[PDB]
Amino acid sequence: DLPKSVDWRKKGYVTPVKNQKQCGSAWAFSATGALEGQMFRKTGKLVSLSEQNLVDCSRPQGNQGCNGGFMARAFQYVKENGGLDSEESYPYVAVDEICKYRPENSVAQDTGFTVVAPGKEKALMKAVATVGPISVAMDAGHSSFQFYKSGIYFEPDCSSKNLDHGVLVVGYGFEGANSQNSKYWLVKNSWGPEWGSNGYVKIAKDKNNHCGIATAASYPNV
Amino acid sequence: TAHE
Ligand SMILES: [Cl-]
Repeated sequence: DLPKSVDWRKKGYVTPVKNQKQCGSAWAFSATGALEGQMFRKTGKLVSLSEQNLVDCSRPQGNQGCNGGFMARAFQYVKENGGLDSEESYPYVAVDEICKYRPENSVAQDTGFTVVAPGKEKALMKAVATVGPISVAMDAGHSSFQFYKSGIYFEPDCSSKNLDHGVLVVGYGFEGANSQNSKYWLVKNSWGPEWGSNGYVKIAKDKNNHCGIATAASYPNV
Repeated sequence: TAHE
């Protein structure tokens, strides 16, 4: 039996909201967000991880830095590489640069990753409730998303299969008193704390996989 | 060229 609502931010699994600025690296922020929660689950220590390390070093795994990428390829790089540096030691500059991965500054590892069945929102609910934050892709290509402010986000022109933006599901919940009505996914974005609701968005949940939230979800195995 |  899964809980009626989950919010990993209230348990110390989530770093403050970051900002990718003018670089298509949301895939990297989604990936660091998920690894941050799994390393916290493992050691009890919350340590911000380096998106720039992923931008600069994971081209061999199929990512293209500020030109886009995929969270699964990022978890694959961390596995193959044997580590990932901290935000502090390998700072974010939002441009493609030379790979300067330093093993002595690594604060995270993974052995691969687990995938949630494509399009299965209840499989994603189970992953969120039992594992921690989950990396997901969504269709964020709309002005309504760009100017989102509060409430449950629902966009008619949203696609559940052609996705363009990586984010992190940190929980789920509902509004009102009926735990099965007007449900939503709690999602951390990487456009800074100033965007949306303190950097977060509530996306309609159990409404036919709105915006593709459960189409390509995964988490790193630590 | 993927997610951005
Ligand atoms: Cl992915």
